[PDB]
Amino acid sequence: EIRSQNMKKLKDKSEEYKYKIHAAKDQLSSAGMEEPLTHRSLVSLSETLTELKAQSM
Amino acid sequence: NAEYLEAKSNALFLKLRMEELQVLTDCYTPEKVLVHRQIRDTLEAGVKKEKQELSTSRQILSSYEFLGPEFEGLVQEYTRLKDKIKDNRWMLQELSKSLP
Amino acid sequence: KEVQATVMDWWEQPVQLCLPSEERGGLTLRQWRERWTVAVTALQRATGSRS
Amino acid sequence: DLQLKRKMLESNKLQQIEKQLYVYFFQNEEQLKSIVGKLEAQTGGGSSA
Repeated sequence: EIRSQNMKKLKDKSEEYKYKIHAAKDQLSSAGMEEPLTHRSLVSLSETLTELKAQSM
Repeated sequence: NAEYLEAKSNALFLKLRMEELQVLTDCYTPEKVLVHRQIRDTLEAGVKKEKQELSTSRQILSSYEFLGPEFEGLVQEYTRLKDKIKDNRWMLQELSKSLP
Repeated sequence: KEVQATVMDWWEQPVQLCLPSEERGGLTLRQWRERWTVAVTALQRATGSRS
Repeated sequence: DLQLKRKMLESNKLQQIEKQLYVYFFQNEEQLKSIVGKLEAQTGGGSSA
């Protein structure tokens, strides 16, 4: 009976989260953010250039 | 009990996803995205120039490697002898400066 | 674990060390950061403001 | 972990600017000199030529 009550609260919170996730995905797309422009992607690209200079020397 | 545990698992996953997307919006502002683009373009131009130089050098080295191990032995000997001459000349120059 | 990695990237911003030979105003970014760190440290020493 | 790091960026304005320094480096050199110069002048150092 306690769990059934708690389950109702959880369903309401889940609906709230789904709404904030859409709003955030829309803000990232408007800023022109693509995958290759990420820190991780760009670091990865710099690490590839150093490796290539070492091979050329 | 089975329904309750399912609802709890789904709610935790959605919280985690929301917080991830909020952090990404804070990290990649339009100004920063523009800079990240400039850095990419410079890095990409470097990767392209170095890939071309590596390819040309590898092509020339392949022509000498074709003259066999015996030639490599000769080259090693020549190189050793040039290095000793260079060392002896260097030693003679250093003894003249000391005549007080 | 993936979300933790994203949080880490946001905090460290690793993309700032990717072009070391680039000079602007006769100095590299690192040099500029260093200048900044020395200046911030001098300001913090003057302004008794013990960090 | 997220709550602690956000709080850290809201309290320390100098750290926020530090994190923006590389942006100034690639977009506006004059601004970079200005921002770093303002912080150095405030620190009185009598340079001898």
